[PDB]
Amino acid sequence: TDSIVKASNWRLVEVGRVVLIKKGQSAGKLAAIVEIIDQKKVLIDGPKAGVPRQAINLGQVVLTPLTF
Amino acid sequence: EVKYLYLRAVGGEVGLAPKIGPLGLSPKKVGEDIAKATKEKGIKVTVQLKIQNRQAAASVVPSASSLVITALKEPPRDRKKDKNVKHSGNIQLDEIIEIARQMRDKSFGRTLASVTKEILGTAQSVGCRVDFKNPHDIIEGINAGEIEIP
Amino acid sequence: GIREKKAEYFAKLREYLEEYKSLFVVGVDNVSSQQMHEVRKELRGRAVVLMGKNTMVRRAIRGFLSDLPDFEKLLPFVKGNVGFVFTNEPLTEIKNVIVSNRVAAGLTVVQVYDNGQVFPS
Amino acid sequence: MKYIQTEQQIEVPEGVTVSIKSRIVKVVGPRGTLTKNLKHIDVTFTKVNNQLIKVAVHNGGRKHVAALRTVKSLVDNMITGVTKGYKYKMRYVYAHFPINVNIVEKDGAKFIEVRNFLGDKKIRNVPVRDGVTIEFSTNVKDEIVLSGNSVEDVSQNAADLQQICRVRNKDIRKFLDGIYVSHKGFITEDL
Amino acid sequence: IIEPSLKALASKYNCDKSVCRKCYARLPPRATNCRKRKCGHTNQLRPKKKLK
RNA sequence: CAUCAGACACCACAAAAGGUGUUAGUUCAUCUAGACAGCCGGACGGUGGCCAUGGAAGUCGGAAUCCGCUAAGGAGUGUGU
Repeated sequence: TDSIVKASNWRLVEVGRVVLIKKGQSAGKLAAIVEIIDQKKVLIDGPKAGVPRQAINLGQVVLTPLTF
Repeated sequence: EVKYLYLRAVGGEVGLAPKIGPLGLSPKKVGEDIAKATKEKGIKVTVQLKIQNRQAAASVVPSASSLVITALKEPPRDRKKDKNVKHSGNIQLDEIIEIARQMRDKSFGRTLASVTKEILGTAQSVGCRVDFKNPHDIIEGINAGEIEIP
Repeated sequence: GIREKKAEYFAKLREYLEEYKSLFVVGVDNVSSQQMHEVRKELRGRAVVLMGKNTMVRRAIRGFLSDLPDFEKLLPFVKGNVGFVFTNEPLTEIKNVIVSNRVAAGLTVVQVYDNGQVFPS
Repeated sequence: MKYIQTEQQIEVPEGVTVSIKSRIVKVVGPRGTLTKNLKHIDVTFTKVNNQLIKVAVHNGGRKHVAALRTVKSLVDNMITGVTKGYKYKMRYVYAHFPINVNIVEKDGAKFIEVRNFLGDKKIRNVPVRDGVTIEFSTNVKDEIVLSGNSVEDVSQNAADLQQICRVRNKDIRKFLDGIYVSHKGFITEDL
Repeated sequence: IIEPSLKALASKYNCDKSVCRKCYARLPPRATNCRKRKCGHTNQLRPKKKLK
């Protein structure tokens, strides 16, 4: 008998989250969060996947469960 | 032998002792006349620390610095008739209020004679304590006799 | 006059550090003005008691790393209702005056500091 | 200003264990079991270890962070009510008519019965909630004691008892006669 | 005969209140604003007046 | 957040005055030189100061509005007599 607080486990933004860009000129690519600006905008870069370094909103992109 | 301690107070010559000293085996009317032998100089309002050893009235005199500053002042009044305030401003005593106030049991935590001589010399609100000035603003100018009493 | 009083506090604390060599940190808590006034009257000869803001003592020792860094071992011992006693008598007589005199039914000495080291006394 | 994260730390002592499914919070310990439904408040529980539970609110406004702090207060109060338990002492106020307070069983419903209040004839009756027992004080005159687990249950029965003895159509500062919460302590005698 | 250890607690619950100036709301004695929405949560308060 | 929501010119109305309801901003002071709030203690001595003396010691009432120890404590913020 212990503390059974269950999970409520999300995927967090951080420096180094890899993201799936789903709207725009990229529209389905990978990138990585470089430097996090505020509650809604982030700064992403996708160098091998091709998308140039740019700021984006967190509505245009979805977080993937992988990190580095 | 027991210990009884009372604090008698301001009276002119023989000026409610019965309610305070009935349980210490002492008198009521004879105790009022027993305090006349101390506060009779000393005709200014002061206190008397009475120490009754359970069979007699033995009153002592408490050393009061404000009453000693009033002892360097004018005593003129008799009883109940001066019709305004029964107060009188008087002589300065620039050095007599510095030896007597520094000898009244050295109260207030003084580390100098200019400390006690200003604590009991700048508290003048009935006397002038100067020939051409006033008290309570001379504490920063009284710098004499500090090494003599200490 | 808050800045000038704090500058006065820094100045007098740097003054009383570099003049004395015997420190008694005392764990005095809820002490009365009847006890303290008879401490001010008694210690007129050798010791200087200094109470006051022990978390202002924190910054005072923060700023005093350049001169005499051997006072670095005191900020873990400023915790609790403590004060300072500055004297030149090393162990015995000051500890006999502070602890034994004026007890009723909190005047102890919790740290003794002599020239860099700490002593249980 | 939309705080990015706010947190509180709930300290869980030894003899009790929490059990949180999504917001249904049960706390079990040496006096019994307590449950509370926090689904209306949207806060996030995170076990850091057996003794410490961090709660957190991300991206919340001002009312949301206030809700977080009162979530901490409620969980701590359940944990205190299951470790120690709560105990309110109420002492009467009566000028001329001694208030006669009993506990009677009317079909198993356990009513506190207030009689003779300011010379009234209305037999005032108060329900007792669940969990709270009610004792009468030894060797302290005219006192009643409510002891139980929940803060809300004990305190609410105390307040519902107090407000059955209000005074209508009088000067409420002259006729002070009533039943009043005196002391708010714990069941454990040491604490 | 109230035995004023008992009367002090009653005055805590009946006398020691503050009263709103606009809606007469019986407020807790150290409040800064009236809790009601109908007087616009005002700051005009007063002590509840004691006995004589 | 509205137990009187608001909603697009003319056009079919609302004001002075308020809110520790919420969001920003200006200025000053404290400010990180551990403040503020809370809890635990002090909250002195001259001094029942001078007094009107049944009695007034901060406290029916009047004017002076001081000094020493201070880390701090007022010729006192009311209550009590």
